[PDB]
Amino acid sequence: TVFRQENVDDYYDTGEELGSGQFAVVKKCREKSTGLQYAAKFIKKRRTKSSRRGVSREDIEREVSILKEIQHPNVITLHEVYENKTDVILILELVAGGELFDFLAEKESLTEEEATEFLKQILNGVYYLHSLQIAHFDLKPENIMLLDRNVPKPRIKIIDFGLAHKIDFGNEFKNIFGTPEFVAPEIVNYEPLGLEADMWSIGVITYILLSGASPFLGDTKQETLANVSAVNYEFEDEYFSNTSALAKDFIRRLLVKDPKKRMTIQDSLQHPWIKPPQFEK
Ligand SMILES: [Cl-]
Repeated sequence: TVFRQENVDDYYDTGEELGSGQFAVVKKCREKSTGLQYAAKFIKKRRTKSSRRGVSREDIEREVSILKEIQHPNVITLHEVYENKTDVILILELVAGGELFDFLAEKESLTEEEATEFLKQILNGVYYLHSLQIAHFDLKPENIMLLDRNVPKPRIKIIDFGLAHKIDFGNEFKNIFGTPEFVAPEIVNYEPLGLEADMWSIGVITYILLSGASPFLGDTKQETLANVSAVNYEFEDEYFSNTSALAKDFIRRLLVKDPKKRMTIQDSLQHPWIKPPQFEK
């Protein structure tokens, strides 16, 4: 599939950089014809078929076609796509309040209600995605952004569909591996993956929201991955002493090694607490 090949600078002006990754940089931008603001994500293309640098066209097209499907308050909206010899440029909805990662770092310690307010929105977004058989495969605080960080209950959107896949056969067996702290055991063990992996990541996020600590983090990536595979985590009393038993129950039912025994997104919404690359160089 071909994208718009006109120079993006003829149609947009760019400003502040919002994110910078391995082979993707995000710049705030403004469409000249409307004055509307967006986030332009520049994805580096691969220069040769056998290269390890850049993103394969197959991977770029997958991200774009998934983004084209989705429209929901808790996920970003893709506006248009440009390309040139070096990059594919995705013009995405601007989420101006920053990453949840930074909000948590700057604020520190979310009450149980504040955690549940964020979590309910994440669950609603993932319910939408999973209903569409889309696995995100990279859920973590850095991939959730706030619309406005200066309100008591910030609204959020899930971003970064670079690892997302359609799961039309119940599982996928590809080169899929996210951030060690957040990946499920089946990712660590290179086993087929499905929607269940996202539910594990939600368990990790919930643990972090409530405590400010990461459940499986070791001093090296290999130790984190080993901890994940062994389900080597516990609720530290110093961080969880005023956290309800029902919140712990929720987490416990998500941080389950066997994907078939883990709560699904629908289970998570009915749970009583809620119901109304991977290598060191
Ligand atoms: Cl993104």
